Amino acid sequence: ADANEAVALSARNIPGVTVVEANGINVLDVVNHEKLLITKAAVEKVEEVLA
Amino acid sequence: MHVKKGDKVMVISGKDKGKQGTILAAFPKKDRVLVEGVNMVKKHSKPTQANPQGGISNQEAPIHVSNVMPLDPKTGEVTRVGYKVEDGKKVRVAKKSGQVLD
Amino acid sequence: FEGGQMPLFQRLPKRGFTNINRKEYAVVNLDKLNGFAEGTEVTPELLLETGVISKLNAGVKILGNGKLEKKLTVKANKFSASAKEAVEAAGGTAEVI
RNA sequence: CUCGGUGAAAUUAUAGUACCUGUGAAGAUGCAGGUUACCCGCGACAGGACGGAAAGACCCCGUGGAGCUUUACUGCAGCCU
RNA sequence: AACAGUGGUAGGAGAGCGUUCUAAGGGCUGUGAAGCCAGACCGGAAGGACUGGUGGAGCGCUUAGAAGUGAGAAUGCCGGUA
RNA sequence: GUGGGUAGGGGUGAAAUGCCAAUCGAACCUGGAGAUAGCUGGUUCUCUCCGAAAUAGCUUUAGGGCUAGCCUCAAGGUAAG
RNA sequence: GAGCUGUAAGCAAGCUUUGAUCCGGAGAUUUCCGAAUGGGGAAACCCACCACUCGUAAUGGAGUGGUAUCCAUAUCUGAAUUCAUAGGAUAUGAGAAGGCAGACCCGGGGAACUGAAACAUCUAAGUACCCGGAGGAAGAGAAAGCAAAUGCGAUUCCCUGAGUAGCGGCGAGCGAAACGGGAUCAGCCCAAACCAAGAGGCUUGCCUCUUGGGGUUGUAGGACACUCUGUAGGAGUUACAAAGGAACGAGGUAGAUGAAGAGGUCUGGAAAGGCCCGCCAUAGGAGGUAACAGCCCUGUAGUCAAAACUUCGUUCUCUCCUGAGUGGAUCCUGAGUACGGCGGAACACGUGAAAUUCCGUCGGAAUCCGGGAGGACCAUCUCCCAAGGCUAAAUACUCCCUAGUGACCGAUAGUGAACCAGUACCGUGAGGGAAAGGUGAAAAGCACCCCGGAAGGGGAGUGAAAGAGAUCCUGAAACCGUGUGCCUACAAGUAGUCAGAGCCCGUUAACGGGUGAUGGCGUGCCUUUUGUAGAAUGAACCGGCGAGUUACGAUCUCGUGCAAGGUU
Ligand SMILES: [K+]
Ligand SMILES: [K+]
Ligand SMILES: [K+]
Ligand SMILES: [K+]
Ligand SMILES: [K+]
Ligand SMILES: [K+]
Ligand SMILES: [K+]
Ligand SMILES: [K+]
Ligand SMILES: [K+]
Ligand SMILES: [K+]
Ligand SMILES: [K+]
Ligand SMILES: [K+]
Ligand SMILES: [K+]
Ligand SMILES: [K+]
Ligand SMILES: [K+]
Ligand SMILES: [K+]
Ligand SMILES: [K+]
Ligand SMILES: [K+]
Ligand SMILES: [Mg+2]
Ligand SMILES: [Mg+2]
Ligand SMILES: [Mg+2]
Ligand SMILES: [Mg+2]
Ligand SMILES: [Mg+2]
Ligand SMILES: [Mg+2]
Ligand SMILES: [Mg+2]
Ligand SMILES: [Mg+2]
Ligand SMILES: [Mg+2]
Ligand SMILES: [Mg+2]
Ligand SMILES: [Mg+2]
Ligand SMILES: [Mg+2]
Ligand SMILES: [Mg+2]
Ligand SMILES: [Mg+2]
Ligand SMILES: [Mg+2]
Ligand SMILES: [Mg+2]
Ligand SMILES: [Mg+2]
Ligand SMILES: [Mg+2]
Ligand SMILES: [Mg+2]
Ligand SMILES: [Mg+2]
Ligand SMILES: [Mg+2]
Ligand SMILES: [Mg+2]
Ligand SMILES: [Mg+2]
Ligand SMILES: [Mg+2]
Ligand SMILES: [Mg+2]
Ligand SMILES: [Mg+2]
Ligand SMILES: [Mg+2]
Ligand SMILES: [Mg+2]
Ligand SMILES: [Mg+2]
Ligand SMILES: [Mg+2]
Ligand SMILES: [Mg+2]
Ligand SMILES: [Mg+2]
Ligand SMILES: [Mg+2]
Ligand SMILES: [Mg+2]
Ligand SMILES: [Mg+2]
Ligand SMILES: [Mg+2]
Ligand SMILES: [Mg+2]
Ligand SMILES: [Mg+2]
Ligand SMILES: [Mg+2]
Ligand SMILES: [Mg+2]
Repeated sequence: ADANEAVALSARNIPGVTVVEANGINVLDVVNHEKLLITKAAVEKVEEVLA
Repeated sequence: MHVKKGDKVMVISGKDKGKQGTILAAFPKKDRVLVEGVNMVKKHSKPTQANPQGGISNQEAPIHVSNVMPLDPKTGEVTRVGYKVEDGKKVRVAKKSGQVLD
Repeated sequence: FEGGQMPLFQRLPKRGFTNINRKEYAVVNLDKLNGFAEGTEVTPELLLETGVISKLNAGVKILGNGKLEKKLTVKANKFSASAKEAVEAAGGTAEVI
């Protein structure tokens, strides 16, 4: 939902695992990654903007 | 370099992989070392004044420094190199055990 | 260019002038006013906010194309004769502002 | 010119590259019909290859240029007032 | 299926081939990549494989994207050699 | 002979437009500059569908151009041709 | 922190844990030429004078420093000429000079080709170019503004307005601005009245000049008077006065530390590759390493580090400093100015209906009961207060330095230049201006033998490979050769094609391959043309390179989203 430092740092070095905020979601990142791991807070934040 | 003249090292790569030996000389500018008994070449020396007879001389040729690792003093196994400050002096230490290489 | 035949534009005369003080109004026909519910004071600010008109220009003129079946207090800069009739005919009040 | 030494060039679509009469962008080694001709050179000669050389100087065209002229046009310097 | 059509310059229209690079996916490759050489293979064309030799480290394929994307002529330019 | 002077819309000329670095009806170099070229040359893979024109009018126009004519593609009208 | 005395091998002689080489900060030295400056000169040379120093008995010789011009300031002399002044002399000056980054900026001067299908107004274009001046930016800037609202409030730049308004042989073309939306924001100091003090002309209580105070503007402000009020809180070296110091913090200019596999096994010259297993990861950036490495090395993430010089910020210090009201007696508020005529230029605006701005020339105001502007002009109204100055930021550009990036190049490309290139070479000169990358992982760079004067070669050895042996990866084509399966010395040839024996082969196995006696048919390719085998054009051959692109607008088709709305 917000900029999680620990998650962003922990995932940084794993190949093929990108971390974004809710506002930083984009078509290319969604389509390029197989799985989409969203938090409940982030889903609410996405639904705020898009819906 | 991570090794120096005088160090016993294991050759970890090349034809002489597995062979231990002392570094007879180091070449920091080329990142190469001369290890005793390792990478022998047959030089075809013509008759000079310095070498009067000539002939085919068997001599060590340098290998790349990244193909050798220093031995751990405890186990005798290869080790990566760390550094600690002891008595003011910096010393190389075996990362495997902990003990001082030099 | 017509290969040296006197070009069309140049054969024909210039006509008219441009008025420095020309007013163009944002026109609104009666069919657009049907969008609003009865009792709504249709001001230029409301028309612009709702997006019935995109820009104001000199002002809002109400014109008399289409039908009106809503009692509205239409407030506008200008009205056509038929528009002012049609607003008043269906219970409304055309007000020049 | 012959032998020994050394060794360029212009040119050149590929060529196993006859002659006659004809034909054809109207003057053909190369097309047609005939006539003649074993294969490869060397010394010579220039009739042809519309031979080579140089995107014809002539001529015309370009709303191309340049130099020159004058009572062409429009200007400017200088000079006079 | 039937019927009809399919010469073509300028030129309009359509469908494709191949080249380099990128993305994603999926592969190949020191048990030998690209390139090069050869062959009597395949496709309607552009073209594409397969096998062997040379070579000695890179390269296809699929889908999409982007172009310094294709040469036989320019008295073209540079090189080489007649 | 040596040392000097004159410089390009200029110099110099016992005058030929002669000469000014194998350049002269206006030197050479660099730049404006990829000047402009209605002119000539060239313009690179394939197959299929269709397929002209070399005419009229006007044009400082006549080997250029424009509009019309003739070709092509698409969408309509539909069945006028 | 263990090697080192560069390219660059090599012998030589040495240095270095008593810390070298090497890296960074600050110093020292720094020939001669060059602005070049003691004078001269054909740059890198020559010749001086004056001090002091070395040397000689002395001359000759040598060393160090000073000695250009202009300008500023001061002092001393002071011509014709009386006082003077000009001029001269001397001293003090981190005063100027010259260069460049082929960029950006502001000025002075300023083309033409070209476009207009000719051409002169016009365009190209105030471009190129030359010249002057800069600065890190410059220029502009605090309303004699924009405008026409119950307004705005310095300038600059971006979006938009708008290819509009307009200008225009009303041709070709040229082409705004304000409003609106943003970036950034900051305002000030004088001149004058007047006051005080001093100076020199006494013009003789007047005037002029120089310092300090005072003062700073528009439904006017200030002087001047009034009563207030401050003289140290506030401000500051980026304008608003101008120097300096300390401390603290964060950067820059060297560095330090830094996790995890030689895992096993398989090919192999070598393993970073395959297969089967681990592990680290705030580190799976990158480069290297004998083939492709997060775990081999140099590193990377993270965290640290500076004696010295340096940048920024902060705080203190330091330095500097009253700002409000009420009155209209007078006084002040930028003069050869504004403005006008004439001639030009600049304004998008070409003399036009031509405001506005600037230059030359001549004429020439008002001065608060005043002046300017609102696109001729007048009136009214509105807005403003010129003829003085300063001012950061947003903006432009990149010779450089540091870090990094690319559906950018990969040796005819990419810089002209991957290499000792602005070199070689060419030119009197300005100037023009190339070609030229690849042994190998490592020199292990072929001891030795043999032919040869050598070159070169054949062995041998090294290497994974020498047909990797020095313009040494690969190694196409033209072109040049050696060998020979088929054909060829009675033949008339765009060289093929179709028919076809004979002979020789044997494949991607196909109603195969090579050759071709003989028969039929048959005038290359391209360009340009009414028409070309053409006795029209172009190409010696082979290879490489070599031509509808991109940007911004317009329009149409197709596609997609939304739809009387769509879109920023
Ligand atoms: K002909
Ligand atoms: K002849
Ligand atoms: K191959
Ligand atoms: K050619
Ligand atoms: K000249
Ligand atoms: K002359
Ligand atoms: K010359
Ligand atoms: K049409
Ligand atoms: K002109
Ligand atoms: K023209
Ligand atoms: K290694
Ligand atoms: K004017
Ligand atoms: K004047
Ligand atoms: K105003
Ligand atoms: K070059
Ligand atoms: K042969
Ligand atoms: K035949
Ligand atoms: K000819
Ligand atoms: Mg490590
Ligand atoms: Mg001879
Ligand atoms: Mg014919
Ligand atoms: Mg005839
Ligand atoms: Mg004939
Ligand atoms: Mg015949
Ligand atoms: Mg001839
Ligand atoms: Mg000719
Ligand atoms: Mg057809
Ligand atoms: Mg047919
Ligand atoms: Mg087409
Ligand atoms: Mg490739
Ligand atoms: Mg193969
Ligand atoms: Mg190309
Ligand atoms: Mg001459
Ligand atoms: Mg030009
Ligand atoms: Mg037409
Ligand atoms: Mg013209
Ligand atoms: Mg400055
Ligand atoms: Mg400066
Ligand atoms: Mg400034
Ligand atoms: Mg200041
Ligand atoms: Mg480390
Ligand atoms: Mg292992
Ligand atoms: Mg290899
Ligand atoms: Mg004033
Ligand atoms: Mg007016
Ligand atoms: Mg190459
Ligand atoms: Mg090059
Ligand atoms: Mg020379
Ligand atoms: Mg080979
Ligand atoms: Mg290699
Ligand atoms: Mg080679
Ligand atoms: Mg015979
Ligand atoms: Mg016979
Ligand atoms: Mg003809
Ligand atoms: Mg001929
Ligand atoms: Mg011709
Ligand atoms: Mg020719
Ligand atoms: Mg060629």
